[PDB]
Amino acid sequence: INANPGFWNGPFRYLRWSAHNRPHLFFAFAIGIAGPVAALTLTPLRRKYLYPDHSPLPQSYPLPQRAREGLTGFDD
Amino acid sequence: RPATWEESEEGALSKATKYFLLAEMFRGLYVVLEQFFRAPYTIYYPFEKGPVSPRFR
Amino acid sequence: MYLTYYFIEITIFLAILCTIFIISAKNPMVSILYMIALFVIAAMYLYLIGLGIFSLLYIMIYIGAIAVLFLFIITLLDINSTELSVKSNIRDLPLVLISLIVLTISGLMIYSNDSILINKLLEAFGNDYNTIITQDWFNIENTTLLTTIGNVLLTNNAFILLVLAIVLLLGIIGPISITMKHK
Amino acid sequence: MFIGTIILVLSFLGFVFNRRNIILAFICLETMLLGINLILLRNSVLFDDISGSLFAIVIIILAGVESAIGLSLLVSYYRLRGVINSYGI
Amino acid sequence: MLILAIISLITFVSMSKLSDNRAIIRLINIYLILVLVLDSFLYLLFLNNQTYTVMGELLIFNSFTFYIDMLIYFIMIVISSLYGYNLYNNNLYKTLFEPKKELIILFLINILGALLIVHSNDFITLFVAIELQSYSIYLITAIYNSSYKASKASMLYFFMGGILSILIAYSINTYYSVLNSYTLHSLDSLIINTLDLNLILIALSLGLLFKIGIAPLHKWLISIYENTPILITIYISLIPKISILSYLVLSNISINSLVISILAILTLLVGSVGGLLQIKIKRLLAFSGLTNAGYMMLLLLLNNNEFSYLYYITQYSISHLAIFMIIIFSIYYINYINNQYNPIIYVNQLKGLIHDNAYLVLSMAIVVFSFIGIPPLLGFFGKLNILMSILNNGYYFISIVLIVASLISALYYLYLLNVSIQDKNNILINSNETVSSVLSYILSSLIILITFGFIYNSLIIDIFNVYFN
Amino acid sequence: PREAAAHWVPFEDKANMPDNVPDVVEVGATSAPLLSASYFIGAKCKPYNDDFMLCREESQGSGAIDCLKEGRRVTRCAVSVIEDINKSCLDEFRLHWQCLEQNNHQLSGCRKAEALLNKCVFTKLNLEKKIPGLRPDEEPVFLKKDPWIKPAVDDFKSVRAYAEAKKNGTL
Amino acid sequence: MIINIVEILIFLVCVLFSVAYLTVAERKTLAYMQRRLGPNFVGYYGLLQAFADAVKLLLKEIVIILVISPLITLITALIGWVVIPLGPGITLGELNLGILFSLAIGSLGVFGSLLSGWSSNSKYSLLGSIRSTAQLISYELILTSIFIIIIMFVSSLNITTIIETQRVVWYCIPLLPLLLIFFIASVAETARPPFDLTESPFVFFFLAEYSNIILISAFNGYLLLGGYLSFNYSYLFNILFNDYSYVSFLFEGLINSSAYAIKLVFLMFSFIWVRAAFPRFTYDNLINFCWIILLPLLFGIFLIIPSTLYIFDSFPTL
Amino acid sequence: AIPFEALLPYGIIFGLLTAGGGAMQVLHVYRNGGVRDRFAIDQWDSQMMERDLRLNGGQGRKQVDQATAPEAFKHNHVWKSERPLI
Amino acid sequence: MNTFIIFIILIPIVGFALLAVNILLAVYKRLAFNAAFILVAILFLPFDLEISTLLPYVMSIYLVSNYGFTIVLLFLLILIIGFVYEINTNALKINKHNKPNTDSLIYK
Ligand SMILES: CCCCC/C=C\C/C=C\CCCCCCCC(=O)O[C@H](COC(=O)CCCCCCCCCCCCCCC)COP(=O)([O-])OCC[N+](C)(C)C
Ligand SMILES: CCCCCCCCCCCCCCCCCC(=O)OC[C@H](COP(=O)(O)OCCN)OC(=O)CCCCCCCCCCCCCCCCC
Repeated sequence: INANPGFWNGPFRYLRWSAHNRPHLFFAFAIGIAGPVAALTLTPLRRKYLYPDHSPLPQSYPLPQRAREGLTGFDD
Repeated sequence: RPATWEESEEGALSKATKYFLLAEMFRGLYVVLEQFFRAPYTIYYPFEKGPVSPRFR
Repeated sequence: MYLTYYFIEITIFLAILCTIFIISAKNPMVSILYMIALFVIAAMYLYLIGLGIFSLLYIMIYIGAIAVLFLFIITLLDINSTELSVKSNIRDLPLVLISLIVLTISGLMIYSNDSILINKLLEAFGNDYNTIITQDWFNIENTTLLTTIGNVLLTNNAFILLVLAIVLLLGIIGPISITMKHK
Repeated sequence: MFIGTIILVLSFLGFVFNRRNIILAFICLETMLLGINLILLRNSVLFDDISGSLFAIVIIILAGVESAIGLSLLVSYYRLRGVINSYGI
Repeated sequence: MLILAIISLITFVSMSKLSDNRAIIRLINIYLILVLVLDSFLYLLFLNNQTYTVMGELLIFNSFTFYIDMLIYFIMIVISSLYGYNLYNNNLYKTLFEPKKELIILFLINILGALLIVHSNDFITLFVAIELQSYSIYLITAIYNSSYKASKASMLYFFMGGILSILIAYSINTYYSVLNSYTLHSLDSLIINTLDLNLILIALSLGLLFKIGIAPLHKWLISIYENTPILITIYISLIPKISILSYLVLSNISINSLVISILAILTLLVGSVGGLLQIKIKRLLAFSGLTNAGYMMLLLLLNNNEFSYLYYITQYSISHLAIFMIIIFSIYYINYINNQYNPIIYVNQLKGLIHDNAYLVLSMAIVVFSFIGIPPLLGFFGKLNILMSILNNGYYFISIVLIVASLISALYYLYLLNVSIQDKNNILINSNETVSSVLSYILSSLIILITFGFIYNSLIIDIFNVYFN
Repeated sequence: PREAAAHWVPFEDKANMPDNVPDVVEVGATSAPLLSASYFIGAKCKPYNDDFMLCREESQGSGAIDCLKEGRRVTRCAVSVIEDINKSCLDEFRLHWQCLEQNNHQLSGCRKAEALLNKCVFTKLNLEKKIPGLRPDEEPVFLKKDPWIKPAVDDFKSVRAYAEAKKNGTL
Repeated sequence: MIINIVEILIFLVCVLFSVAYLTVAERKTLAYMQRRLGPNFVGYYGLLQAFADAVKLLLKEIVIILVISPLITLITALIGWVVIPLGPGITLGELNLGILFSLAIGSLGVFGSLLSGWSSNSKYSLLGSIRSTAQLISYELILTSIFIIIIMFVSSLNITTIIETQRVVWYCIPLLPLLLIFFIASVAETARPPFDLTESPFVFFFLAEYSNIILISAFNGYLLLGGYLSFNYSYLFNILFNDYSYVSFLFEGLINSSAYAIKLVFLMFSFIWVRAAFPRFTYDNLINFCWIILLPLLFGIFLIIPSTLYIFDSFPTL
Repeated sequence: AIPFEALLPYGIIFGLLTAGGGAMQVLHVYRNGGVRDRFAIDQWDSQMMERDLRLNGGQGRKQVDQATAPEAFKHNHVWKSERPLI
Repeated sequence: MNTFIIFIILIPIVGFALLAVNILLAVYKRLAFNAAFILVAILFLPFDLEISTLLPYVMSIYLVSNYGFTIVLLFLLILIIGFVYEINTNALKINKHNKPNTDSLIYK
């Protein structure tokens, strides 16, 4: 029979145990931990080495901050 | 003694590939699909009688 | 074409009728069956007003989960119930005939800002005036309603979604706090 | 505001004036929350904002978790007893 | 750092066994102690009643709220130091007062729900936080499932809290209908003149107030308090009261309110005359909860009630807490024990307690004189500082009925002493086992605060002056 | 800014522009032509459109009544661009918006008549497509070769015209 | 007017036919799986089986509520047919929130299982109806959660928007485990026998069963596999046709509906093919399979998708 | 080898859906006058399609093109009234 | 009169017709349960209802870039600990008495 050794009685041996005997909780928790841990370590490597971020889209009509120089043309 | 998890010849990843991808389910699916493509055993009763012996009663 | 005009006041009358069939029924399942009728009359009103998204959220969770929940409870449980007899419920009638008047009129009082107490009520009914709908061409992408809810729950009110996590957490812990009998 | 006030007042008096079973209390409580929603969502439409709809999408959730909690409370009440009484708890 | 506790302990309690529950509660107790010790330097943030609005016009952090925020952790240490610690090491005392597996989770979820009201600015934080704490009371009540009274009590509390939650949501929706904003400072003292808001703001008040025991609807709460076990009820009598009363007192939405003044008078009447002919101890004790929670709608009528409120709340919380812990001590000496969940039920049962030990009756005498406002005690200056604000702002009949209510109430406070100093006929000569050390040191400390808080009264007034003005 | 009702009832008003606002030459182009000519009326009439939205900004609430002068001039110059593109490249303009009237008016589906129209207008009418806000080392999307998103059916007349423009060498 | 009533006539009549020919297709293919002739034939005369037993099924005995649940089960099974598109932009009613509708009707489909157990009640039969209900809702969870993780790449509740997004690559080939678990959740909504403890007016449950079979086949076909998409076919047309004409729109609508129907027909054959090969579940195994093992994987796939969209720019724009 | 009687039902189901979808695309192209449908319609696009109906005259999406507007285009502009929504 | 609405008017007519032909052609004429059965449906609701809290994010995923991401991640990560509560506590598993408790035979 295969019993619980404990996470505290050897970590790496426990992960090796849980990979065999409970793969529905190893390969489910290990596929969901590979997301927020890879988001903190693989993003600046991309922004430096693959391609930087995109330019943001406009959301409304882009108003400038000028003071209306007087236009000439299309009077009548 | 029944061998533990650590006296097993295959890896946990190799075992999990059989665990999640249903390795022997597709095998038994394939067997019934093999039976789909062969010529059936069925006979017409009112126009054919099955094989009989002379000593039949 | 003005057959298609009274559609809101119709569903109002149907909701009145449907609650009369909630609180006057023989079986305990007949009441929840008129209740899912009430949810779908509501969802028709919510589509009617201009909110197509909500009506389908009401179908998803109100004739969705909590319906099935109540139908389920009434199945696998026995519940004694009497009928709406006159000998046990006519004694409540002169209180109901007061509280109907008072609670409806007072629930129609606070939409007004005068200080007369008769001009307050008469602004609830004195609204037969047709709002004028102009076209402004300022919006460029189809940020519909659900996009803006997902923008406000996630940036401006992220804490309400994040306390909400604790509430749904509690809705998971609670039934396991009660109905388990560990060991 | 008529349909919301009517569901609220009539559901409220359906809560108050029962003596026959326990589930009519639960379902009248649930239709009161519906009646509050019917007033809030139209004030969202007529004022042109989502923030009444923000409180709507929050109170949907709180009505849900309310039902989950309260029906586990009922199964607590039923486990120890035999049959939920007609007159009430 | 509540949620840093809750998220951690819920995984910790999920895996621990049923025997480990005591030591789990001991861990959480020491954790709350060190959150109060190592992190209580955040008083420096305010120095002149400086208020912060955090999470974007959603929470409101000022110093009134910091004091309530500190008070709730302190009383939770005293409550959790009860479930952690054995009273005696006997067979009876193990089968009595057993903590359930999920109880320590629901306490801290309730404290999250109670703190997010006193810190609350928006109505949606108000509504989500009254819901979080109302669920937690639904489940702290019902967690002793194998009790007939506790299950009936949780089912009653469910529907009454549900009606008052829909009444609050109706008031919130209605204020939204007359004004676009949800925050209370969209009022900013120009609305209220030019706008009939009195009916909305009272219905918002009365929605929370009826959840607490405002006296036309006092009958259901007394029944729930008498029906729960004697340790659920010290928590579920303290927490929702102080949490929403410091909400309604921080945000003065009902000034000069005539409905609030009537119901304040009706509370002071029916509490002090309801507790008169009552034979059960949790009853007597809950109407002492009712009159004292009706020296609260009074300050809620006022403007600028932050000396009277805060002083009276920490007075009341210490006094409350101490007298429940006194009768939890008193159950060893009584002759008859019924009803495993609720071991002492009648105030007739704690007779002759002075002949058993005298110092527990010395403790009981100082707390019961602190409830009735006896002047060298800390409970006196609470009523003194209510009356320096009631009369300050024009409530003269309120003051006379306050006095008459205090006098009628003292008649059933002193019944506890009339019972407890009498001849018993069966005196104790030698107890073999003694009560737990820390759990009696907590009551000794809570006494010496009550009897010697007038020492530090003057320091508190000067500190107060700096930090709220 | 609002989506219509339960029962909305349409109405018009047989009336006139009263006294002091002169008559104007309004755009009589449907969705396909002005979606086709959008970049070119955005390229010529940039400061007039800018000036109109600025004037609408500065008169807060005055708004509609204030800049009648000036939404008069964005219409005139947009009508000027589309008359010029008519008389310039009516055939290839027409090819582009007969393409773009299928495919949900998705711009994605009609690169082929587009590039032909852009050569024609950049030659005769010397206006150019730009996607602004686009920092360098980012290719504009209507220039790239082998895009991921290709249409369902390349329409026939632009296949033929693009092949003949290849053969003539004008492209 | 006439323009749209002829249109809904053609669609209703085609779907009503196809659901009836499935009841023949299942008998035939399970016959040849086990080397029997099964039903005699399948032709135009071939409906007269399913017609004839659909007639005779209305001749047995039954022993106001009993009226309503077969009715609402069949109309819930029949209203979900609008929202599937059969070609580009071809819907019987066009609505921007089609997945929200499809999802709400997968939510409405549970009620007949409740109200069927009330009729001719016993204690044990009522308990069995409870078990069928709870497995139905339990797999409805994972159904809805994968609908979310499909429309994470779309960020739109419109369905033709999904398939036009899908033009570059089908969603089935990156998210292949998702196809596998959807196929089993799809034979879980229905009572197909790997998943059929709780089976082992009747004409409405009989019709609505197969209507749900072919309709959840449709729900697979548009969001996981290509809906009406087979290949690009831009080059073949420029050789065949010269210009847009009603023949050309006919030929393209024909090949689009062929590419949709081949998805639906192969998936529908695979339902009957997974029927034959496997025995059925203990109900404890059913609930255990749904919650303890498959759904933690579902949270994991749910966390790994936005993080993958996060690592690159790659957020989808509405 | 392959059974034909097993594959004729699925052939009929396939052919039914095929002929259905072909008829559907022809009906949509006949309603719109030779152009394909708009599957995803913005608020912007809905206002624009209403303006096109107002411009071309009566017909749905005729998609006419002109250097200016007609004089009737200035006067035919509509506002939508809307009931009280009680 | 669009083509969406005849369908959802016309189907209840089809059901009523298939029902009236059945009324024309037919022949006519508490036990205790386990806690797992009640708990599946009671606990189903807080897992169906986070899904609809997840529905507004999936539509607006582009706008809340880099920030609504982390809010949703934290929301889900608060939900996973209540999930691991119920799977640590063996909540859905139903048990029986088939074991003989495997006690060794002790003599004298
Ligand atoms: C070494 C620790 C060992 C473990 C002990 C664990 C817990 C101990 C908890 C409480 C002990 C009592 C401390 C009271 C602090 C009051 C602060 C304050 O008067 O509040 C004032 C305002 O109050 C008010 O409006 C009125 C409150 C009225 C109180 C009425 C009862 C008082 C009478 C007895 C209390 C004083 C007894 C002193 C005993 C030596 C605000 O000032 P503040 O917020 O900056 O003060 C906190 C600064 N801090 C965090 C560094 C300490
Ligand atoms: C990339 C990193 C990670 C690598 C791993 C890959 C993970 C991604 C893959 C995810 C897809 C998961 C698919 C579903 C998982 C099924 C889990 C399973 O099969 O076993 C668990 C369960 C029994 O639980 P347990 O107690 O542990 O049993 C031990 C017996 N070995 O078993 C059961 O209870 C039932 C087992 C059968 C399930 C029902 C079968 C349905 C039949 C359909 C089969 C497919 C048919 C396809 C048809 C078309 C084929 C052309």
